[PDB]
Amino acid sequence: KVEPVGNAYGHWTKHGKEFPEYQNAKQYVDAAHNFMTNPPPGTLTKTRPNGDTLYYNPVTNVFASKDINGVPRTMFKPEKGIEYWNKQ
Amino acid sequence: GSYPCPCCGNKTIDEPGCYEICPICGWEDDPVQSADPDFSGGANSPSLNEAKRAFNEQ
Ligand SMILES: [Fe+2]
Repeated sequence: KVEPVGNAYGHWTKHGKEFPEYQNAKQYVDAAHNFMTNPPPGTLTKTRPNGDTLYYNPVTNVFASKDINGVPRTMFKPEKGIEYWNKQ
Repeated sequence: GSYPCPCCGNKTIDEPGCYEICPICGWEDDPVQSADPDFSGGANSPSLNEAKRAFNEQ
């Protein structure tokens, strides 16, 4: 399993421009945790074969995923929007 | 660290299809985009095929 601080910083470098309300990787990870722990209305969910849970809110266009123990994998805004969600 | 990155093919991925970011080529290991290599606009802006084409020039 990838080292978590590096996973968080790498995802913040890649996706931070999608979340200009946040200024650092810690705020980004906090926001991902908060999103999947207290999903806003309209957040849809799916489970993957390894126990990961996927989250997608079409209103904000926010996708995120976490493993079976709640460790975030990623959070981003897919350019394809709901079409991305309906592909899995 | 022992699965191939779907873009560059080097063994950098720990858990396949779990959105790890390859340290060599920058590809985020999105399973929708490896299952459909022409699908742009998931975790990565380019499709997998676009990212492989670009990387093979690099
Ligand atoms: Fe790679």
